[PDB]
Amino acid sequence: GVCLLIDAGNSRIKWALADTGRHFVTSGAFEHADDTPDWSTLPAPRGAWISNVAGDAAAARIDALIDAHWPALPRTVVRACAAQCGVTNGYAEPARLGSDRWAGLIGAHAAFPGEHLLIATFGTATTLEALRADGRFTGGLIAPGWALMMRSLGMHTAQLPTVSIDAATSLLDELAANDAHAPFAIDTPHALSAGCLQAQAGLIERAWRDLEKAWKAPVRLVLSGGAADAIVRALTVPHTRHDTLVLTGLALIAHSA
Amino acid sequence: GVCLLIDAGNSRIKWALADTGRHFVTSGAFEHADDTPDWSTLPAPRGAWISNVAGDAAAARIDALIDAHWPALPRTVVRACAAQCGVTNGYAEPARLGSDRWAGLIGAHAAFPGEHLLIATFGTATTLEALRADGRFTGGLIAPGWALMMRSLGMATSLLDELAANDAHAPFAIDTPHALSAGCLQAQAGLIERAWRDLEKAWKAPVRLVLSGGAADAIVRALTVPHTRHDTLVLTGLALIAHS
Ligand SMILES: [Cl-]
Repeated sequence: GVCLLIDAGNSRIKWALADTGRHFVTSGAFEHADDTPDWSTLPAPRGAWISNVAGDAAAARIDALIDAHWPALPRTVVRACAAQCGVTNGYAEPARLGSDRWAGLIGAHAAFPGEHLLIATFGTATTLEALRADGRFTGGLIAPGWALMMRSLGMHTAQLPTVSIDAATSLLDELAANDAHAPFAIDTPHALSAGCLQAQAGLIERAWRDLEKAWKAPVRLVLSGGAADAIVRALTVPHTRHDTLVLTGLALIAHSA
Repeated sequence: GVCLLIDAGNSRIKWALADTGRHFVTSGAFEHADDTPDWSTLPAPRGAWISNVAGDAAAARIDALIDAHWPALPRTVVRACAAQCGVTNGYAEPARLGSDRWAGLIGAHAAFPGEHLLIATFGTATTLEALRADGRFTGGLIAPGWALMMRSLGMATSLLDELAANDAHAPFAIDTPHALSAGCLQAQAGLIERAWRDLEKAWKAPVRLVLSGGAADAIVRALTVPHTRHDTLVLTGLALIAHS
């Protein structure tokens, strides 16, 4: 019955064991450089389905973990394609879309049936994808995430005061503690943090409003990936968080005909 | 009568000779090295007023050019302060505000009397400054500019030109390079629009969006907020300081 689902990204592997397209028996997560998951306890899976955007070392690690537990287990390295699980890929070259993004589109299509979606994923980059209710993925936008913008300004811009990666964390925590209002600032470090917050929220809000106007129907803004607490609090438009779009999509792929 | 005004920024040095109020007899620019302005022709100035955010080598170059033409000319290095020329500095530490930003706020206040302003400058960073109708500079927002955002994502001139030709309210892209370019552009436009609406809400009154210097056609085109361009706020501000 059960399928092992692996969602490997920059530093973290998230995983689930699924007995259907939508149901997880259990799940967890671990850092790929250091950790080993507790899989000694799991029922043996029929196969594994893997989304890996973390590179070849992570691929070798995933294989090592799989084969240490279930030698020679069948596995499928998931990739974007032209059409799958109700989604049609609008990319000019479908296979150039990231596997995590493809699995996530499939999960969203299933999780929110009958709905036009704008999917915002918060990672190193902030990614926005437009998904029609009929399953057409019509395209994307990518912008730097808040920390990446803050690195540009605080560490890579000579003419601005130094704001370290760790100092940016402080400013982000303070934004959240202030419910992410981000007023015009009266000191330069706060001008950086508030301007970067305003860019993130402004991006998402603009894209959502324009998509409703373009498609002439309601659009659900779906938040995926990192918590992005300050960004989420700043938004003035309605939104729905879903934390397992990629794993859900992998379950669907695994249990498809 | 006439005052020499110097606006030394990161990219080059701009200058003007101003006689009456904000009017310029002439103006020009020069690179930080090797260029010499043709100041042999100018009428002798009473003094020079200098905004320099470019550092000490630029300061030395400026002094060298001044003293080569008008030895020992009186000069004043402009710095942000608590209040000057109708503007009040809302920075917690007024002197931490850049002198260029200060002069520009003063020039803006004079150019648009009685108006609330959002002043946007498109440089390596995108800088937004809020200036209330009573002259209070109430703060700033800074984000990376388009090119810097692109660089951070691993990336461009062709892409930027291509964006001007496209519908900025139907921006979703079908390949990764265009998704990056459009995403960065949407972030710039979204930033400006959100900040503007926030000021109109905070102040319960109309706000003029002023573009200080140039902006990519694509960014300007993407905006749904009307704007006014003004290319000489700093030098205009320096003229007002000089005469005060
Ligand atoms: Cl685990």
